[PDB]
Amino acid sequence: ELQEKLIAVNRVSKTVKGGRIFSFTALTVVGDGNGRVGFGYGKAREVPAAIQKAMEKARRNMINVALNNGTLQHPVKGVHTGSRVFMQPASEGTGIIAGGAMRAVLEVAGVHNVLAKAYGSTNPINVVRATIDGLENMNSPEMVAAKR
RNA sequence: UGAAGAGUUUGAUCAUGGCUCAGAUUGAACGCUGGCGGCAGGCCUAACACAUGCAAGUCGAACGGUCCGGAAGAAGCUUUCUU
Repeated sequence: ELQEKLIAVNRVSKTVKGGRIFSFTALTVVGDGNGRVGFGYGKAREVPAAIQKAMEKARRNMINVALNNGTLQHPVKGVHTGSRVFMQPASEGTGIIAGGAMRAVLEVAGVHNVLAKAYGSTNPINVVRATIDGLENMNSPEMVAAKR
């Protein structure tokens, strides 16, 4: 069934009036591997409490990547905040060559081969979004033909 | 078939910006730590000054002598001497 992947976890600390309250954050990637992905980022006092809460949010917000022979349709360049992400399809026998933040989202996405890179800001939280955003702008011939 | 950087300016944030960190190479070394074996390699600093040996000779089917070697003579032997 659905498969999860922990991108990264941050301690996170804020100076609240009365002392220091700690709240852990966590980036999770839920995906079956045949065309669906899900990014979640929830907070919690405990690490596991955030991990679980994150996976729940990731499964609530999923997208459908139109995979084609273990690859993507056309190249895309998503630009979230200061961060930037680019994607480019590649023939078989290539391998998911990209950042851990993107690869983890691509592996579960079902993508078998793809070339990518991060530009501008490289924030792990901003790159994942730019990644899922680019996976949305993705279109197929049937879509471009039907929508036209 | 080809592209994942990070740390440091704030009380905190973003932007700008310089510095800095692990990579490969160099006819080297010093500091402290030594067993062995293959292969490879050695003044990257004063073209600073240099002891000593060595770094080009070979031809007599070009021509007269000396040195080294062999053979044959005048002699009973030796000296000497000739071809």
